[PDB]
Order: sequence, then C-alpha cells, then structure tokens
Amino acid sequence: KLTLWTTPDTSPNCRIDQDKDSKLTLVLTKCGSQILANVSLIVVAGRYKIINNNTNPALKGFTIKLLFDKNGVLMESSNLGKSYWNFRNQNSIMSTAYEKAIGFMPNLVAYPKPTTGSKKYARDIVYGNIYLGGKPHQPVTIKTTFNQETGCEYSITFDFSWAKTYVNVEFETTSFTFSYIAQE
Amino acid sequence: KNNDKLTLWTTPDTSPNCRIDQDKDSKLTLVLTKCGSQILANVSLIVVAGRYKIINNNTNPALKGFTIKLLFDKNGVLMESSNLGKSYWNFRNQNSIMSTAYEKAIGFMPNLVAYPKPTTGSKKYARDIVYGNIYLGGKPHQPVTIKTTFNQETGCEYSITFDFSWAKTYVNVEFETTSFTFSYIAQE
Amino acid sequence: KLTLWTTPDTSPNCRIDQDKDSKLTLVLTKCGSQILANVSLIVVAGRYKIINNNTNPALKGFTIKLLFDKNGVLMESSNLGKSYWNFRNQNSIMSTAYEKAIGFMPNLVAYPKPTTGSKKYARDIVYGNIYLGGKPHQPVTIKTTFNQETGCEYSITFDFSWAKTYVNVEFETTSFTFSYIAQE
Repeated sequence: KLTLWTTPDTSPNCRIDQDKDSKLTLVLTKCGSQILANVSLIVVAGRYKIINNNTNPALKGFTIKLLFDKNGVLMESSNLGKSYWNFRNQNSIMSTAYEKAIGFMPNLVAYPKPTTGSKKYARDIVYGNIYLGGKPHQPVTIKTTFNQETGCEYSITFDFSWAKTYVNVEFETTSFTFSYIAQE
Repeated sequence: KNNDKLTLWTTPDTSPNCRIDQDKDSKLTLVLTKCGSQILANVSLIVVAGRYKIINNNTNPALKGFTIKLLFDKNGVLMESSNLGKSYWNFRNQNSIMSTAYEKAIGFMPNLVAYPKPTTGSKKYARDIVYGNIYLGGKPHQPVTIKTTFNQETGCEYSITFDFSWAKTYVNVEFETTSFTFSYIAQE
Repeated sequence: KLTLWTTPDTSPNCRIDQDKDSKLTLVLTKCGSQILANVSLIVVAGRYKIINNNTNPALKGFTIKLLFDKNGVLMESSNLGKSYWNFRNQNSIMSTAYEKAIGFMPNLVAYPKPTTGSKKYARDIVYGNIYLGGKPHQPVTIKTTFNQETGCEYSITFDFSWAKTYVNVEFETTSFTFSYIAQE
C-alpha cells in the first residue's frame, strides 16, 4: 500500500546502543515520485534516555540507520527492528513481511551511493530541528542522509546532534516532516 | 461533480474566519490534504482587525503570543467553541466548499495512538508537537514561532492547537504571515 | 502525470548568471489540492559557484524564476531551461513538451498576482533554510514566492540569500521540502 511505517504507539522498536532502547516513529507515505516522511524519537533505555552533559560533556549525538536491500526490504544490520517495519494496516502493520518497497526507496540518481573520486553533493541531506520534551529551548538537529551507507542498496540515516549542555533531559522529541525523491 | 473529499480547508480567500481576541479578527488559511496515512497541512495567518492586527511591544512589552484552537468531536466535526469559525471549514469544491457541512472527517483527525489525549498522571511525549517558523510581512527579520499540537485539548475527541509566539520587540508590525507546511499521522 | 520535475541528475539546467551555470533540482508532486515541492541547487560555474564575501562583500544572494503561461507551461524567460522541465518518466522526462499543467500552478486566490491598490499578503511566501556543502554552520535562506512575477500567469520565485561572511564556500545545497495550494 501507500504507507510504510512503524506503528505509532510507544512500544520500543529500535537499538541505538542496546536492543529496544528506543521507539523510532517513522511514517513514509508515497505521493508518486516523492515520499512524505514524518519522524520522531523516544529513547526508553540506555545511555541516550536521559542526557546529562554535566556528567558526559562530550555526549552530543547518535545515529539511527535504515539499510535496505535491492527490494527495499529492511536489513537486519539496521538500528530499526525488522519486525516493526511494514505497510500500514489500520493503526498497526500488515501481519506478514512485505516482499517489495522499491517505490519507497531514496532515488539513486538523486542520491547516489558514495564512490572514491565521485563529486559528493549535499542534496542527499535534509536538516531539521526537533525539540526535547517539546521545549522550544531544547533543540536538537536531525540530519537525514539518503543512500550514504555501505553494505546495502539504499539507506536512510538519521544523525541526531545537539550543541547545548542538556542536564537530566529525557531524549524524546517533537516531530519533523521532510520528503525525498523516490527510486520509482 | 467537483467535491474534493481529500481536502479539508478554509477556502484560500482572505474572508475572516477566526477569532483570536474578537469575532472575525483573523483569516486562518488552513489546508489539510489527505495523502493516505498522513495529512499534509499548510497554514498562514492574517490578523485583519482587533488588538493583534498591529503588534507594538513598546506599548505592550508582555505581548509575545496568542493561540488558535480547532476542537473536534468524535466525527472530526469542528466544535463552535473553537477559535476557527465553522461556516467555511469544509471539504473543498474548487476554490470554495462542499454545499453542506460535513458529518464525518475522521480521515483528517490527528491519530490518537500517535497523539493520545492527556489523562491524569499520563506520560506526555512531545511527538504530538511540530514547531515551525513564519515571518510577519514576509520579512526575514520578523520570525514568529508557530507551535502545532495534536489532541492535547480537554472537552473534545481531537484537537489542532496553533500557539504563536515571538522573541523580538515588534513595533507597529502587522500580524500577517508567510506560510508553513507540516504533516501529521491521520486517525484513519 | 502527477510529477512535474527536473530529472534528478546533476546535468546543469539553469542560469543564475550564465546559461547552464547551475542544476536546480525541483520536483513538484501533485497531492490533490497541494503541490509537494522538493528543491536543491548546485552551482557548477560562474560568479556564484564559489562565494567569497572577502572579495565580494555585497554578494549575498541571487534569484531563480519559473514563469508560467495560462496553461502552466514554463516560459523561455525563466532561469530554468524549458528542455529540462516536464512530466516524469522513470528517472527522465516525457520526450514531448507538456501542453497543460494548471493542476501544478500556485492557486491565484491563495496567491494573487500583484495589483496597485490591492493588499499584498505574505502568505504567498514560504521561507526555508538549506546548508552549503551540508555543513550545519553554512545556512542560506531559500525564500519561495508564488505568482509575484510580471509577464506571466503564474510564477515560482526562489530568492537565495545569506547574512554570514562565506569565504571560498561552494554553492551546492541540502534539500528543502515545502508545499503550496494548487490552482485546480
């Protein structure tokens, strides 16, 4: 169907450091040649759950990677658990594994895989801000990069970073919308 | 027939449809376009009259925001108690609306699993918020924050709240804004 | 078709200062009443390829204009080349010029053409930020304005501007998504 998502409940589905330490809520809606993407993050456990830059002054970011094979199937090496990622069915997911989602993959001409000696253009990046706890003075950068991972046919990489000293701040975010050019 | 039941909108005209401070003091231009599981939302605000038409933070140093609330019942019907007026909030027909008031728009409502109503002692997650910026008079040095919150209002089944705020001293600045696009997860 | 675009390749298609000095990657996807727009810019040659505000302290922006006739056909006077602008076919364009794209045009009631004595509202503008070289400390403002150009029925204008002193910074950008209300 036209929506590939994580069920948007708060049940953990993602490993940043350890199994099920986070809930990535990602919704990809196919509008023909463009994927409309909506993303938020809740860290439920482990070193990123509560940021304390007094205790850890160098703790300033982390990465969640979605790696896809040539059929647009999520690879086990992804931070997002494979069992949680599927076409929408009501407020859940299809009960059976999808076989193909190439129509949701980032376009390889728009966003080529990195090669040695190739001119690397920034158009495979989208920057956004999201806010911890919905507080306007707790921005974090969410940088989304398309097809820059090795060992896959396609990738969506979320780099989360911050440039303020956050003390005892739960890492759970507002939402950000972006789009990207679809492979087909 | 030209009924577009994949668009719930305030027509794109500049006819006032909203009360911030007084009846019909503003045009909230809000277009909700259903792209299946996601609503693509486009918003701007024109304050046409009343206290918030012209911001003067010399005269009113504490005036740094205001709120527009859309409250919906269980059928996604806008409640009369909302800031937004009901009469031209409807499914699209060309540059106007469907000839009768809609009875159901649950497909345009913010998803209650994604954006649960608050209950006493409930863990509040921020993912029911989207932040954006719009600019007064289209001037790059006149930013205002538009914070959109889903389903956080009491006495309704769904809600979309727009909190406008600014963090600069605006002196004799007309409150009429650039547009901002966001999306949210649809209830169905 | 539901996508009007520049192919997603890096082949120059746009004149900022001189013919083919830039690749504007612009994808307009019709989602009913709204056009979902995705934009990035690569300057490949001429005065805007490498910004040096030490040498050129007044170089703080430039404009790319798409002018359309009453049928939503791109006019030759546009910065974007006409041969590069068409309905999608896979990763390329239809080989034959489109005759009608009014469904992709910015709504004239939402975004009226300027007239003397008529109140000009800012809602025909969307602001965004993109980043030169994908570097978070190299923001540029991309201001998009609907239907404000003379000598056309519809227009999309991209005003690029910056306030920072950029020294030897290549003008090639991250991507930005916005939407606008469609004429029909």
